[PDB]
Amino acid sequence: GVYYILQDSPKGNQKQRSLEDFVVSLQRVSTQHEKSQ
Amino acid sequence: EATPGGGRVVPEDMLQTDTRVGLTSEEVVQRRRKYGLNQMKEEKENHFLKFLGFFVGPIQFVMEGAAVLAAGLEDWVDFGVICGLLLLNAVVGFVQEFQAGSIVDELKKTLALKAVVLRDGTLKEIEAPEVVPGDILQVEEGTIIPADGRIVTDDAFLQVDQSALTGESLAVDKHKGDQVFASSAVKRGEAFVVITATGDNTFGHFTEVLNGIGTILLILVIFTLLIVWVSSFYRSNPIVQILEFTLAITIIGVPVGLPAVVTTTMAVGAAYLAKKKAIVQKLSAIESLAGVEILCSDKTGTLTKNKLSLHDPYTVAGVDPEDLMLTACLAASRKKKGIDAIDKAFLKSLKYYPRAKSVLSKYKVLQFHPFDPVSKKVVAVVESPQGERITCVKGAPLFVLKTVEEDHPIPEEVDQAYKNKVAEFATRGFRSLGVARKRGEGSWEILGIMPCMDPPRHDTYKTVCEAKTLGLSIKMLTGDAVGIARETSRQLGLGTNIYNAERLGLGGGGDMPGSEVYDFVEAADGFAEVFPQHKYNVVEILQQRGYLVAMTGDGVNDAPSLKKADTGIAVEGSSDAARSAADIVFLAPGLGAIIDALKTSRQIFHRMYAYVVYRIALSIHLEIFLGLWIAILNRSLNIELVVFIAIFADVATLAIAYDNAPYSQTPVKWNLPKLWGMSVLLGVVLAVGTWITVTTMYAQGENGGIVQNFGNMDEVLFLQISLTENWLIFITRANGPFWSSIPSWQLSGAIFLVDILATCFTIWGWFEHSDTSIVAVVRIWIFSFGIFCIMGGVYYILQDSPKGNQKQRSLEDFVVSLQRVSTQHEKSQ
Amino acid sequence: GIGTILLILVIFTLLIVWVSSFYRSNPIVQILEFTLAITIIGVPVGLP
Amino acid sequence: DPPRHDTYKTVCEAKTLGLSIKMLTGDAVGIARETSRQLGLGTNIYNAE
Ligand SMILES: Nc1ncnc2c1ncn2[C@@H]1O[C@H](COP(=O)(O)OP(=O)(O)O)[C@@H](O)[C@H]1O
Ligand SMILES: Nc1ncnc2c1ncn2[C@@H]1O[C@H](COP(=O)(O)OP(=O)(O)O)[C@@H](O)[C@H]1O
Ligand SMILES: [K+]
Ligand SMILES: [Mg+2]
Repeated sequence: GVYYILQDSPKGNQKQRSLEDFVVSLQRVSTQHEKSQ
Repeated sequence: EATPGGGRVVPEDMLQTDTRVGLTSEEVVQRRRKYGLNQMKEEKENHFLKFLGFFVGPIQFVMEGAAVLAAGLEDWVDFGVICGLLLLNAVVGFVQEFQAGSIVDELKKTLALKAVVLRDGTLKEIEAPEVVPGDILQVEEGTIIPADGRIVTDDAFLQVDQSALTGESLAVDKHKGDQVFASSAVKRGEAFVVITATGDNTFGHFTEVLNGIGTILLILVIFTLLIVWVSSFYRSNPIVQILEFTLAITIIGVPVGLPAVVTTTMAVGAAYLAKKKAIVQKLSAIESLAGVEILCSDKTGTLTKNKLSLHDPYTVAGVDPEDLMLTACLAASRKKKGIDAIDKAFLKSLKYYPRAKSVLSKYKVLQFHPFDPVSKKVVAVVESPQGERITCVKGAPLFVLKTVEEDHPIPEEVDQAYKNKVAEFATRGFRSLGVARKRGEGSWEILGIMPCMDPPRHDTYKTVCEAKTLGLSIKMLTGDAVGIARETSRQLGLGTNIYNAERLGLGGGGDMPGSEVYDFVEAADGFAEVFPQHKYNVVEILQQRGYLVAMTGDGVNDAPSLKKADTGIAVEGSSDAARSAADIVFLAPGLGAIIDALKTSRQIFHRMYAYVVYRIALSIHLEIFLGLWIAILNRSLNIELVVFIAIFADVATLAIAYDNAPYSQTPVKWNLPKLWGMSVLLGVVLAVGTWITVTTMYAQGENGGIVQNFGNMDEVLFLQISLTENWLIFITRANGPFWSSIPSWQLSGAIFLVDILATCFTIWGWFEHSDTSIVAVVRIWIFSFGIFCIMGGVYYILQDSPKGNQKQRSLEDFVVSLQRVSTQHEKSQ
Repeated sequence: GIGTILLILVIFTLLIVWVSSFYRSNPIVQILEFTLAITIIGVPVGLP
Repeated sequence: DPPRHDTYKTVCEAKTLGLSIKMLTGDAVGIARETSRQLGLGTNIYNAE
């Protein structure tokens, strides 16, 4: 009975969404600069 | 002292009585004041005032008072053992200092700034100090000026790199007859120097941690002594017994030779590193290298070889069918003793039939602008048999077009093909070089690109792979364009986030918000088209985020970056100034040597940290055992036994500097709060074990507790303390569980011998009045092993994106913005 | 990791047993019997 | 007008004393910035007006 009793959308806060946005943005700007106008 | 201190015409103008090339007969010079005047030779090899120096001090005075207050030389039991301990500490300290001073000088010898003077023949070079004053000198493009003095009559300007002894960091361009300052570099130039004031008017971090640790240990010993003296005053103990107690606690508490053995560990590690072809400038660079998190290394010479492969020059151009080879080789310095890596490949690949023999004849050079890093472009003006002034230009493929944009300005037919071909050779991992020629006064044809290629070193890929497991993050620095750098990153598995340095904001920004230029620099796999100033800016930015940066320097251009970096690494083939400004000088090429030195430095730091934790843990252990036992019960260990406990802690420690210590998988640093927490907990565990041992004999009598048949409290405590204290080193010198790495035979033997001696002490009891049973020592060994296991388990259990909040990003943005507005206003509309 | 933590638990139990036997001055044979029983029960021989 | 021969080291030691020296020049920004570079005073010079 003890074993049975204890047996039991944007997935991000500001930090997580900011981190993913930064990752994708740095990828894009790296590509953009690498194009070298 | 200028005129009356060894300077006048006969060491000044009698120098310039011969030609430029020639020097003979250092005659009777009467004074060789050359070897770092009265610094290393000061009181040469005293070798006997260091020995007595270790016999005088605060603790040594306490031991002398102890040895005197033992009724003088009445009996050689207390006096003998106390003087033996004092002599052992003095001898160990002397030997350790001798070893540490006899091996840091061997690294200084292999790194001295050798000085070149040219005589009648091709004299090789002169070892640094033993050069006569008032003698010629040849300072050549990044050499530390060996001797102070003035320039020779020949006309040329050398830009001396200053702010090492003066203020301004800009070009200090002394031209003729000015005061050339010793121990200073030359950014560029070719001049000769006359020596004046050959030795006159020449105008780490683990040590501080050790000093703080020693101060806190002194505080702890004073607190224990205060407890002992107070508790003896309440019991009205005679002064002699109080003095015995305070002597025992002084012996156990203050570590006599902690900084000495730490410096010995550093010196042995530095010697081992120099064996691995990595010479360390200052002994503190070991810890700095162990702590680095980001290694910003130049691609050329470190991540790739300096020999280039040439693949089918792109001779698809206008009227010019094959002039690429001829005009490119026209811009060769052809010294073959100071030429760079680029120059060699042109000559080695001159297997051209039509004119390669006739192209190197009569093309007399008039002007030869050297390769300027800010321009990435070498420009030469030479003569031709036709009489024209062929001004060859060679550099980055885009920069040559930027040069030729004036005449024949950017035709769409050729410019598009040129850009497409340079992009294609970037995709093929080829370094490209463009050449433009000047026949007349109004002709500028574009010749084409030269697809050179320098493959990465055969050990570079796996070295970079393993460097990611070591916690490092390698940031490549290329003067190449972004495409070549990105293809090299793909080849090396270095990740492809390469940003042009000028565009990103290193220096004059491109209105990029300051909070995000720092973020881009921090999370960047490389930096293409980098100038010398961008290196310093990258180092400055990366340290703001809280990193320890190791820079790969080579040449005089990156000297300020090497100084600013936490660990400036002078790579193979560096100039004298680069290695003088660096922290570690390497005599082997490639990133493999750097990573091996990193691992070795981490091992050395692990040895140091393990010993420090050992020493302060057993100090806390034995002080909070003996002081508490004196306070509670007015009893303490026999003075001979406690002296031998101290001795055994100086025998199992002269071997820690020589063992197979593992290296951390992450950059290692002094976490002083965690160090103190771990050591206090280990000492408390040891003290609890010892208190259990003694309270067993209180509970069940002197020969009935932890002892089975017979014994005595003092020798049993001696054995237990010795075993549990010396075995503590096996758990501090490990990554996680103590059974991970096998200790070296030296440490294991030195500790097992001490354990055997302690066991013999207990069995025969030859410093107290009774012996101990052979089964009692077995039980003590079992209990000590249990304490060792629980202590090791405690040690093992407790062993283990924008990097900013609003405040940090705002601060970085404000810094960059104020820099930009200062520049903007300084422009003054 | 689980085996390491189980070893730590067995060592803690053995330390309790040895300390409590020392305070009672048990003969070494009885202490060895106790430690053998707890070694047998504590460490799982064939978990992995 | 060259800086005094003791000025550079005085400014260097003034940073260890906790001070932060702010120069005030009636000169233009360029001359002030070059003087700051000479003296090791740091180059963030703003026109007052
Ligand atoms: N001696 C040279 N003559 C002409 N172009 C050169 C020379 N050395 C380098 N370059 C070109 O300048 C760019 C990079 O030079 P650099 O900044 O020297 O690369 P590294 O800094 O990695 O040595 C590349 O386009 C390279 O081909
Ligand atoms: N007596 C003067 N006659 C002409 N111009 C002057 C005179 N004194 C200063 N100046 C100029 O005025 C500007 C700064 O003057 P000032 O405000 O006097 O500098 P400081 O305040 O540092 O003495 C500089 O351009 C300087 O050359
Ligand atoms: K440094
Ligand atoms: Mg380079």
